[PDB]
Amino acid sequence: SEERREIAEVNKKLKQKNQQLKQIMDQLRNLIWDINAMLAMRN
Amino acid sequence: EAELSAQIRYLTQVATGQPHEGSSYSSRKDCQMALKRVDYARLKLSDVARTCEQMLEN
Repeated sequence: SEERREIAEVNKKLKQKNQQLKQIMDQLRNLIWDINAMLAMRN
Repeated sequence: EAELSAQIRYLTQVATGQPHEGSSYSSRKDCQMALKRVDYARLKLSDVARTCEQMLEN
């Protein structure tokens, strides 16, 4: 019965964790778009 | 006097101007903006860690 409350509460926590890592990997995407232009005109 | 004459004769016929050709410092500084970009990545990952901080307590 109350396990459904646990499911409902942890579904949005894992979604929030997915979004929290989503902003982090977006920052890493910005970093890798910075770094691919470095070797592009290194010479 | 002979030493003076030899010193001036060894240095006589090389009288001209001299260009310091090439920009070695321009290529030398080319590591430093990559280094400050690394520092920008360092502060970015430090902010990543600081954003990781507050979800631990709550």
